[PDB]
Amino acid sequence: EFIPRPVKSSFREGLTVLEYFINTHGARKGLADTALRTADSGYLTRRLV
Amino acid sequence: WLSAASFQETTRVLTDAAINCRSDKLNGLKENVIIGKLIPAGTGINRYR
Amino acid sequence: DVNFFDELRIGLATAEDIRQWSYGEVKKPETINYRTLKPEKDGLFCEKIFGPTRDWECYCGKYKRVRFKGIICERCGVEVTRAKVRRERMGHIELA
Amino acid sequence: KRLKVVAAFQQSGNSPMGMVLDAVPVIPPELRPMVQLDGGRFATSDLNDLYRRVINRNNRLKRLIDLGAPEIIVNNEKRMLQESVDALFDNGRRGRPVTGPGNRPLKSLSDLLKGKQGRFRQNLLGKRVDYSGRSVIVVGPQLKLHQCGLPKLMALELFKPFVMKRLVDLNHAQNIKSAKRMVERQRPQVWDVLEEVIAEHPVLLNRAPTLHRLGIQAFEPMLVEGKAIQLHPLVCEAFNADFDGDQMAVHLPLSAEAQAEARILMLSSNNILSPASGRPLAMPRLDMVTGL
Amino acid sequence: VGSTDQSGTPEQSTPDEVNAALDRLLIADALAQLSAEHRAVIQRSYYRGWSTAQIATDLGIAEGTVKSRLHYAVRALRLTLQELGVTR
Amino acid sequence: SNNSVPGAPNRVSFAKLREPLEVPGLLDVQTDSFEWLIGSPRWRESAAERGDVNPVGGLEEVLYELSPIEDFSGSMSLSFSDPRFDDVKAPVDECKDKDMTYAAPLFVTAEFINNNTGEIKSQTVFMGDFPMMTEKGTFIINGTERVVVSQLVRSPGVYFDETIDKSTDKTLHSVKVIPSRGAWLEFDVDKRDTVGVRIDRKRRQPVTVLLKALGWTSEQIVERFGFSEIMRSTLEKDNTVGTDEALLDIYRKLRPGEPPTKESAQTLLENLFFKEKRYDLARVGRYKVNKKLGLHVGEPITSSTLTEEDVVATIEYLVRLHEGQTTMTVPGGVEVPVETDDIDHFGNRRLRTVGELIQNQIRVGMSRMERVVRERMTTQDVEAITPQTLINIRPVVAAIKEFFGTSQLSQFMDQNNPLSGLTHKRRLSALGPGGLSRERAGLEVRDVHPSHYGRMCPIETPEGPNIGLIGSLSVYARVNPFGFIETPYRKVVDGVVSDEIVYLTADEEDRHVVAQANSPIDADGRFVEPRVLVRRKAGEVEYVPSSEVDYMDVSPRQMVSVATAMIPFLEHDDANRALMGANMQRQAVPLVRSEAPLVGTGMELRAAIDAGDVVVAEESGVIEEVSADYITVMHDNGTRRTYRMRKFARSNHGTCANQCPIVDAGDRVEAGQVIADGPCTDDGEMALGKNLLVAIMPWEGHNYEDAIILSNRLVEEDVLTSIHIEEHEIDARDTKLGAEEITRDIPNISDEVLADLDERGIVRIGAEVRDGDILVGKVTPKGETELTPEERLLRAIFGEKAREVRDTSLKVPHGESGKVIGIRVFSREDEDELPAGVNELVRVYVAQKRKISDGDKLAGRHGNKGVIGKILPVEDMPFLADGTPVDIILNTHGVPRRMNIGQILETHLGWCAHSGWKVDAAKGVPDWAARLPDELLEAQPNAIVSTPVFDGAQEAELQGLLSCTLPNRDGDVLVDADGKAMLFDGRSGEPFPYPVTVGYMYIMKLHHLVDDKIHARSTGPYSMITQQPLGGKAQFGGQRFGEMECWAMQAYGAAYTLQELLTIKSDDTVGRVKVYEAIVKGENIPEPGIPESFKVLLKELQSLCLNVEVLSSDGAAIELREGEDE
RNA sequence: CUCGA
DNA sequence: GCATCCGTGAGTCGAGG
DNA sequence: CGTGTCAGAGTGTCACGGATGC
Ligand SMILES: [Mg+2]
Ligand SMILES: [Zn+2]
Repeated sequence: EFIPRPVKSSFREGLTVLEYFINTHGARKGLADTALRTADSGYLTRRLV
Repeated sequence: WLSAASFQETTRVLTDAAINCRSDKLNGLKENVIIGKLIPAGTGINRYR
Repeated sequence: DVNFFDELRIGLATAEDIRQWSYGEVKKPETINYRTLKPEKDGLFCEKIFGPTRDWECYCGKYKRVRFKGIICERCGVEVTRAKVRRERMGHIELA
Repeated sequence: KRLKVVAAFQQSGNSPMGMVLDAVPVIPPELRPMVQLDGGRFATSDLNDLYRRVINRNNRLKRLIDLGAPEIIVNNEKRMLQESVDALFDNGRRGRPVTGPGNRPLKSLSDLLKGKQGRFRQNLLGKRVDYSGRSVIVVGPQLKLHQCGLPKLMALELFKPFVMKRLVDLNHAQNIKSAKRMVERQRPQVWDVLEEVIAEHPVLLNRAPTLHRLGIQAFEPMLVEGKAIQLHPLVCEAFNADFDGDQMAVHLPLSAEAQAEARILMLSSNNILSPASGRPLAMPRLDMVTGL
Repeated sequence: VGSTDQSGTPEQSTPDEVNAALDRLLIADALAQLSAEHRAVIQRSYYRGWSTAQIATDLGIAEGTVKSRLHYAVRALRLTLQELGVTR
Repeated sequence: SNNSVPGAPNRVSFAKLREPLEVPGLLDVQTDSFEWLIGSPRWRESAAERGDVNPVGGLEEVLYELSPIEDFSGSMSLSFSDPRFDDVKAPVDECKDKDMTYAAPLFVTAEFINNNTGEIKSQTVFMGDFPMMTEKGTFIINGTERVVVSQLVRSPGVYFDETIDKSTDKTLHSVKVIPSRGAWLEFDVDKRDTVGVRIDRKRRQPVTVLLKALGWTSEQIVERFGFSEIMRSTLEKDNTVGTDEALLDIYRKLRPGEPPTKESAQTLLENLFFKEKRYDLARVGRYKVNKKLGLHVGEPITSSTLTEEDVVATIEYLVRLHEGQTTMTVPGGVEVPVETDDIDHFGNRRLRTVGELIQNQIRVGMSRMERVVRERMTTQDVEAITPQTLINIRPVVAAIKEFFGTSQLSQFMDQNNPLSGLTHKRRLSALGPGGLSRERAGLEVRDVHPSHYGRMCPIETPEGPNIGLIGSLSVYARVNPFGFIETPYRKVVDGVVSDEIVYLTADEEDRHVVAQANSPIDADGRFVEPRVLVRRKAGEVEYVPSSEVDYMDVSPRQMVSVATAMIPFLEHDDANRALMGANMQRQAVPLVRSEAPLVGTGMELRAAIDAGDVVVAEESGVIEEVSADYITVMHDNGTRRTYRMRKFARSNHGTCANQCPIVDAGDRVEAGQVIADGPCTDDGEMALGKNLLVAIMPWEGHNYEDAIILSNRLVEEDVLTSIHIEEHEIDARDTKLGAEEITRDIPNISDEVLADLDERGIVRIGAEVRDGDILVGKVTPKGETELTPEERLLRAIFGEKAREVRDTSLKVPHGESGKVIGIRVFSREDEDELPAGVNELVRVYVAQKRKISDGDKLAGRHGNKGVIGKILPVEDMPFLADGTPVDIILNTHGVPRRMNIGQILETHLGWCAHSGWKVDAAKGVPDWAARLPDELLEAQPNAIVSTPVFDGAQEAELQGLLSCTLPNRDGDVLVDADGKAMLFDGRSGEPFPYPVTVGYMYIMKLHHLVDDKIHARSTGPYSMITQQPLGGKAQFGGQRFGEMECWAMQAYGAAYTLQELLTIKSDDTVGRVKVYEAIVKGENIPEPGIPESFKVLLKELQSLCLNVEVLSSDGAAIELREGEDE
């Protein structure tokens, strides 16, 4: 779920310490599941083959 | 049984294969790849071969 | 060895088929000798059973030349062919 | 479901007694090889430790039968012989597996056939091939859509037997034996000869993962200096290939049929449209669309 | 100490037969340029590994006859190989 | 100024916030953990001021726990005390050269206590050569620097979980009691409203079966658990009742097959959970229980054991949580909340460092020796026993050897550049023994937790399969003797900032609220706003009154790692590319010469000094003599210390570690000052790359999606040239038919190939060697019975007798070339200890000078990576108004997608640093430069600046600097106020139609060069078993046409290509040879045969009692070059 | 084990 | 007659240990 | 060779289906 507080700054302006920290939570789990989502994808592909 | 043993559940397919004493007619893409025959598709079918 | 053969048959291997395949029983549990690198007789690498370590070279050392092609050595029981047989000659253990 | 098992034994003419073994076959030694190590000691396949444990317990049972040992020792020994053959065929199937040194489970015979590391997927559905190489890919705008730039040092080794052939034809080398030494030493004659060899001889380019069939496309090689592969900027969409350190593999078709399949079926110019949707892929994509 | 299935142990390799295939091709070329007597004597001493007297018994010739044929047929091949630049 | 503490170059920082606390020792994690283990005086003195009373080192702690050893009677006793070390056996570099281990002999004082003799013999007993940690924080095992990585593990304690059932959709609860060692114990409430307990993963018994076995009556159980109906249903559904009944029920499920005696189960149920022999909660494990349950929370920590009271309080804690309760006090215990634990929170997740990881291995090794002692006591006589006779140190030293030799924590040190090495020592790894399996790590262990603030970096982590599982310790973070990570904070009393700094653990931080570092603060200390951005427990961010702020952050960059803190304008880059930016800085290659970046962060200085690859002056003095070989310092007192330079040494990863003196003859140098710097260092700062003149524009497609165009100036002037060193090795053994000998005489080789060899058969120093050149001439005797028929004929037709040896010489691998720089020879004849069976050993060091090539991977600090697409001549490059061509052309399209504007902001500030600036002082200070320090109002060309992370330059000041950039020597300002400049197309001459952003960007050469990554193979070695080509470049193997790739062939219908790949080009034993002949003959390609790999498959199915046969069209079985005998 | 796409 | 538990599966390629 | 106290392993995946079992 989304955090009840948004990152108001833009990357041109410059995020604060806390603004940057809360952003990384979604960025890391974004890369993390991208390895798992490709695994179930490549598995579904070889089943279809 | 050769196309199946190379997909999933290798032992479960090989056990039921020797019990029923199944014989595999080597006419299929996955089979001919293993034994080294031309695959029965594309330039491998008897029409173009 | 042409590449057109129709069927590939699989079935249960009779305990009598296992002996039909085997070129001898693996009696001793030893592997080789850890000085001479020569495999022990009736072991898991026995040359009398599976085949010669080197081509045309027997275990006892009597037959080391190619002219004696196909001779079953009397003193060590090893045949004298190429070491290519050591990839295809089956053994067997006779269970009590 | 019982009939499925029972009916099969009846018709086939093979007895169900085969499920109980009186003798176990031993796989030839070269498939369970024992290699020596540079430290003096040895290292053997796990199948040798499994076959050895069956032999050890089977020979101890032979002693108990001769000695008339109590039925409690013979029965408890026979049980261990069953677990040994169970470990040799499929260690870990029943109960806790036979651990080797370091609590590592030993690989049984049936482990040689299962999964990504098994015989089927690792060594039968896919193989390592001769006449192949790999290097970093670098964009080359000057290349035509049917062309690719591969390094000179790559081509010399890739076409090594073909270069040796011409080195003896044009009499740059006396015999084919010395012709091989010329390519390994890179005598200046090979670079002029190598160009004649790769003439209109297509090559295959591939980038993992091979998602669709356009993940492998054929090109006409052009000898370029440097050590990077020069790829056409329009096939980047098909390969999903960016240029931030990617590598591609090269495969050289040898037979006449294989080159013909590369020239007609797999050529990049003959595969502009996506087979999934019919819409083009080799089209202006990044800088090209901004320029237009 | 070690198990091959266990990681950290190098797998065995066998070199390619390229050098052996090329020599076999050149040997087969120089063999055709030999008389039927000489070619049928070197192929019975080095390809079949027989003794000097064994070849004499098969070919129905004298003992020293096999010695003399081998002596020349070897030099005859050295002539054919050196004329093609085969490294000593 | 920035970092005015060691005497470093003056880098001018855009810092608006003062730094209250200076960066600690970045190597403390590896240093402090090992000093405690060996009880060094520095650790002891540190513990003395820490308030400790009688502190005990890690080695002493093992000996005191071990003491004393006694048999069942008590007539014999052995004890240990006073562990001490003698001097080190060999210096650091000598171990690297001779491939030995850096260690010091460990001495202890042992004595035998015999109650029956009234006399004791005490003496000094040598225990073993103990691996010592270098000053750089590394170990040397067999001549290779290794790093013991700190491990993140589940802290010992009692943990509660709120799981949701699958079938009944009711909220379940479970408990785990994880000891520091021994058996585990987990209670749970299933979906049937009943309570049970698994003991050592065995079968789950009803929870009252355990209570009855401990001596609790069935009545006293109802008195304690009567307030819940789920426990009344447990004692009723229970099967067996009786103290001597449920005690045997546990015995038969725990140790089956044994006779159950009332006193054989009374013995183990005490030894497995209440005797310190087979069970132990560490000083942190006991403490984590006494707070979670709320008992003994005031007693001094003396119980190193689980107690029966805890087991009841645990079951009491569980049952209340099941029915919605939120508060509980144990009978006679303080109040504590009832909730579930995160297990990802850094107060429940523990970090064990070098000392503990070694201590546990020592403890296990001592226990193996202890069993030898008790066995040796009851065998030998009770009057000729000395401490030397009872002690067999074989299992002790073999336990520390097995650890450093093989462990997920003992890792081959990352030695690409100094930063990579410093980061490796500060790594925190979840993987390894005692932690977790990679196959059991879900998507929740890997992501960022709010308790990681200021402790573990949220950015620095690999992007491969180890993402999240491996982190880097935050800058100011440290570890307490318990195992948790502390981070400093400034204590705010009543809205008043104080210079008092206190370190708080993870759970200590939640009991307060802390203000963000960039809080507006009065000069006295009072917050400017009543409501300030403040962090609260459970990761909540909100405004809060100024009278509520208890603490505040030390520095803005407190949350990032050292490598992360080196990215200028990091606050303008997204976390995705920021991760790659820090991870690729560790992949930089040390160049021939090194330049410090114009745009810095200030961290570059301390990162280089603390890494330990420079040469810092220990004591103040003057430089007596300086050479390329060594530097001598004459101290004030009169003593001389000489520092030797490491010149052209091969790193772990083949990079060139080369130190160079900085000072000159007769220079006054202060203590702790850099007198010489090594790889990737310039005047003491991390110089991971070079300052390149960059233009942001597409250029004829040569920089198409992330490709890079370089000016050939970087090649002509060795700007991106780097030295690389490879190690080659070969040995001469004893064979069955003789002995391998290293000799210049090699059969059938000209005097021309052997021309670069000396009389021994070794290549000579300085000789340039291409691939295939002989390095060491070794011949091995081959038997006569091993000869080909053609080879025996070929031997006869060349008349060369006495050539029973074949060529096994050491040749240069494919893709290698360089100058031979060093030779090391080891001979059994010359007292050199070789492995048994070896007579000579030779190592040849080859160094290549690698200029930047097409395809070499460059990258910046903002995750902007790319391979070199084209190296244009200097005239082709787009050049500025005064003819100076740019050095690198970065594509514009690859900028706004990645969200890494930091490279654009660095390019702007980079130019201002290159040119300099002068702000209009007349009519006051302008309104954009009011916040800037006075040192920034004027800058000289090629000035150095610091942009600290989350602080540093703001866009208001950066925009103003571009407006006042200094003119060139001709007096013309090349870049506009926008930051763009007018470029000229060097290929045509026409100026480019629009201005282009131009400046200076710090570019690094990453260790991903085409010189290593190019490979090709016609034929070569084949794997003996499968008869398929080998894998990898090093083994000269072929590429793997995988499973997915075969689907592509079939999708094309390319049948012959598919059959060709899997047969004649792969594992067809006869087809591959006949194809090679068919090519050299000019004939056609023959017909593919049967793969040998398929032959092996059949022979393997046969070994599993499967009768596989090949049938022809008629049906007759056909053999495959084999028969069958009986 | 560690890393590259 | 049904809840339990066992066994199955979980991207491809490459470099160094 | 003969053998006479006892000392004692790893533990953070999960979805899904169907044979297994009180
Ligand atoms: Mg890419
Ligand atoms: Zn013999």
